[PDB]
Amino acid sequence: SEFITVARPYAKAAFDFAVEHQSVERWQDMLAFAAEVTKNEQMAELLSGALAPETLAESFIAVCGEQLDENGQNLIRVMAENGRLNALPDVLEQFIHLRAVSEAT
Repeated sequence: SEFITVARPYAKAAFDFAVEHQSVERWQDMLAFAAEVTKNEQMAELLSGALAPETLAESFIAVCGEQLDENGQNLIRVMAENGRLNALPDVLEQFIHLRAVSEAT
């Protein structure tokens, strides 16, 4: 039950500025740590709250840690607002490929 179609643009838009802001190297952890915590059962429990997007989004920013880019924190919210916060790995996988792409072209 993946949602790469939703992560395609989420990871793409975040990767663009990540390259312009030279954060790609540091952002790499932000995506990994973001996908690492979302894979935790308890994280899914908080993510699949009673129809509460701000609960899973804000709780994620707090559980993920303040070490998040302004686009990274907003990305989690935008993912929560659209009910796609669980698609953190879809964005991570797309980012890994996007990163490998820019390194070659």
